[PDB]
Amino acid sequence: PVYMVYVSQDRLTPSAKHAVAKAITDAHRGLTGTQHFLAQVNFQEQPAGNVFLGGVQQGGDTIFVHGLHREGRSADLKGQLAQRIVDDVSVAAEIDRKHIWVYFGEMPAQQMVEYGRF
Amino acid sequence: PVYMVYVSQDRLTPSAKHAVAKAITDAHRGLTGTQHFLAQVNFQEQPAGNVFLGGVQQGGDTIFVHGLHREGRSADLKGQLAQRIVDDVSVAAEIDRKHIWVYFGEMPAQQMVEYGRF
Amino acid sequence: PVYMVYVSQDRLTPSAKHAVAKAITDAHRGLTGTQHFLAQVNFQEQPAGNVFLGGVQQGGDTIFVHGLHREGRSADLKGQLAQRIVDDVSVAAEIDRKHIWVYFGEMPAQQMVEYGRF
Repeated sequence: PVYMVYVSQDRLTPSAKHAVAKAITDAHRGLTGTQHFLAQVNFQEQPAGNVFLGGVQQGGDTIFVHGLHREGRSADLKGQLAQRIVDDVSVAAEIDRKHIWVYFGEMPAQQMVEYGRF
Repeated sequence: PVYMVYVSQDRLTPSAKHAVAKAITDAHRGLTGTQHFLAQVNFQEQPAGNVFLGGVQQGGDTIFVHGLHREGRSADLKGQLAQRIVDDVSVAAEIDRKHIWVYFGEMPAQQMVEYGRF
Repeated sequence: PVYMVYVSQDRLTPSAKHAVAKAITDAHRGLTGTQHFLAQVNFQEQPAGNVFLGGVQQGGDTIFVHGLHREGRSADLKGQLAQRIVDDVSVAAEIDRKHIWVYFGEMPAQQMVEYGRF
């Protein structure tokens, strides 16, 4: 998979970035088998105030996780995975769960090339 | 929904960022009912010159709006929504309509978690 | 199409950015016909160390190309396109092929508005 992680600049220390990457990676690994290859977590930082909810400028604690997945997993499994991401990122990023949005996009596995794939 | 908004650094003043977020949010709200919960607009700024069209470096006025939506809306409705976004962002960002690209991606609602959802 | 290109800050010189944009644009053009309109390549730079693979912080050479496409192309064609992108970006960005990830997302053409489309 690739997890694009949208966070405000400097909210995550180097240690926290590692912790959040671990939380997401371990979540994915925990809910998949040996078919799993490698999870990428790609942090995308922007200055605080670049997020608006209902038109209202936010203070910088929001995290949006956009997970790019292969097709085929059940709704129940994806639900468990999103839940685990919310729970574990909440701890790693030191934020209330309400600050976390998680969206999954699915693609045919054939058009997902990793580290020189298929 | 989540609207990722790709703009060049400093093109939008704080007031313009609010205006563009309002334009997008109001567009979505105007074409949905009470099932609508909350629209996120997430600005992603990069230095001018990071956009290439047909291999040609652009001057910084381009805006790409990547809207992440639930599945199920009609082609006609999505068309109206994209059109309204182009029209209203053109005004808010003080740019010619030609500078605006709008793409919508759709996901099963179940794998869209907002502010601690489903 | 829109190609979002996630790279580490300063890895690509202005000339290299042009070269990578050319590589991606020419790849798309080479595998499409006159129905093709215009390819956008949109560079998204972040400080080196914002990419984690299997929880391990990377040194900054990774490039993730997220291609946003219309629906309808064959698996074989998409495979050729991803392969060409990997090969040609490897040269343009002066990196080993292993550093390149390429994912394609597909949308109904009707909800892809370019430069004031449909």
